[PDB]
Amino acid sequence: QIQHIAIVGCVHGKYREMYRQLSEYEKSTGKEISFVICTGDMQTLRYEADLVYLKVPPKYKQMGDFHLYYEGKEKAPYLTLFIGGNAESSNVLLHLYNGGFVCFNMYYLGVCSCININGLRIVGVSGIYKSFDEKKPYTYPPSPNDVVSLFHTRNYVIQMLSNLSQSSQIDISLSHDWPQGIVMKGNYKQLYRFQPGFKKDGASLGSPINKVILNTLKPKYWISGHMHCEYHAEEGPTHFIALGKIGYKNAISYLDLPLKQKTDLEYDKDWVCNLIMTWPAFSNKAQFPDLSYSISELLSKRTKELDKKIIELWEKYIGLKIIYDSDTFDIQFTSRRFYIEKIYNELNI
RNA sequence: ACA
Ligand SMILES: [Fe+2]
Ligand SMILES: [O-]
Ligand SMILES: [Zn+2]
Repeated sequence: QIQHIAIVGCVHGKYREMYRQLSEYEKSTGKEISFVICTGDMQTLRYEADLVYLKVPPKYKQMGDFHLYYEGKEKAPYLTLFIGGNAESSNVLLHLYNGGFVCFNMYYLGVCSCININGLRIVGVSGIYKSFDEKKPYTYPPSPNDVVSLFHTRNYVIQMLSNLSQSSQIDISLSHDWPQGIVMKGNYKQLYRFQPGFKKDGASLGSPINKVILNTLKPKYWISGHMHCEYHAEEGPTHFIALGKIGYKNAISYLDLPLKQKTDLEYDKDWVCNLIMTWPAFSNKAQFPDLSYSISELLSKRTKELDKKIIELWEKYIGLKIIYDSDTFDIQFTSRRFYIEKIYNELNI
């Protein structure tokens, strides 16, 4: 029994073209797509006003296709899980920093998170690395003065994700830019013949944040995009795969993984516990996280009986199943934070 | 389409 998982590189607002090429895969091969994974640059602009938050050169200031799906004029045929890249409607993703559906069958994993589906544990890391913004907190509500910084990966995601491989392994991990140094772990001489600009960066190419997470979690697969080219490498037990952008080949590949059981999209229990136990660092809605707290220290308070109480309370107020919510993203920001605060306060710690 |  096999599940077929589609992995997609940069979309850049060409959703109808992506789904057309996914639909033709099913009709030409006869295989069924379980769900779709996207590595970022989604450009989930609801309407014209969201163009302010799209940090791209002037020639790429385009609405794209997402608004057709947001308005219900188009319907995504497959469940699509994605992270954020550097070309995003960054205000939308900040409202959904704890993850959420931007529209039917399109689920944003948030700034970072782990999810469950078909017996798999999938980790996502949004954004691209810039050293001068890795210590910067998020300010809320989103402001046009932060269009240049909202998509930069923060350092604190390392401490948020480092313990996720204690109970069981991670099957798939998602990042937009490559883990730093991974370029040297494949056929880099061939990559340089096709992308001569990558050679000057050497082993420093990519994100050091994603390098640390890869070495810590060591998932079965690490999938990245951003660089608009095909690449594959092996970092110990981890299969690295990079994908191009929609409109060109090597933008979509397919993982054929064993299917232990078919299961709906669910929150990862270990991630849910991390989310609740770090609430004090995120309790100030106007600026988070407050790194006067130590994320590691907050997470060191996890116990077996506390984790059991959190899942019981999470299932009560939110539920283990990740279900579609059509409230406006500012309402979902407040709603999800309301129940994280409520669960934490009922733990009495 | 890093900036
Ligand atoms: Fe990108
Ligand atoms: O990209
Ligand atoms: Zn791209």
